[PDB]
Amino acid sequence: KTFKQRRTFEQRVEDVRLIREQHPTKIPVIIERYKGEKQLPVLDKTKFLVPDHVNMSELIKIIRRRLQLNANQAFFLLVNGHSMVSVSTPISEVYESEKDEDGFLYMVYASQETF
Ligand SMILES: CC(=O)NCc1cncs1
Ligand SMILES: CC(=O)NCc1cncs1
Ligand SMILES: [Cl-]
Repeated sequence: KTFKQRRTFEQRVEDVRLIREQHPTKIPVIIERYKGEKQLPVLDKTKFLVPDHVNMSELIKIIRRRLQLNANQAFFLLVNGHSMVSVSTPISEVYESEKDEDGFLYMVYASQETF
C-alpha cells in the first residue's frame, strides 16, 4: 500500500542514486496522505523532484496547488515523521538532517494537526 511497502530498501536506494545522477539539483521527496485522512484528496503521484532552493513554506504552497485546495481547507505536513520546526528552511538543509536511510525525504499530510 505505502511507498516503503511497494519497493525494497535496495530499490529505493537505487532510485535515489539515479535521481542524483540524472537530476542532481533536485531533492527526492515522497509525499503521502495520512492513512486516517478523509477530507483532502490523494495526489496524482507519490515521488516528486523538488528544486533544492525552495523553502518549506513554498513547498506547502506547491502541494496545496497540486491538491487544488481552497483558502479555508486545513493542511498539515509532517517531515520524517514529525512537525516542521520552521517553514523558512531551504529544502537542501531540511534534506541533509531529515533524509531517510534509503535517501528519500518522507512527508505525510492531513487536515488535522492530530495525525
Ligand atoms: C548513481 C549513484 O549515485 N550510485 C553510486 C553509489 C554507490 N555507492 C554509493 S552511491
Ligand atoms: C514540480 C517539481 O519540479 N517539483 C516540485 C514539486 C513538489 N511537490 C509537488 S511538485
Ligand atoms: Cl537537475
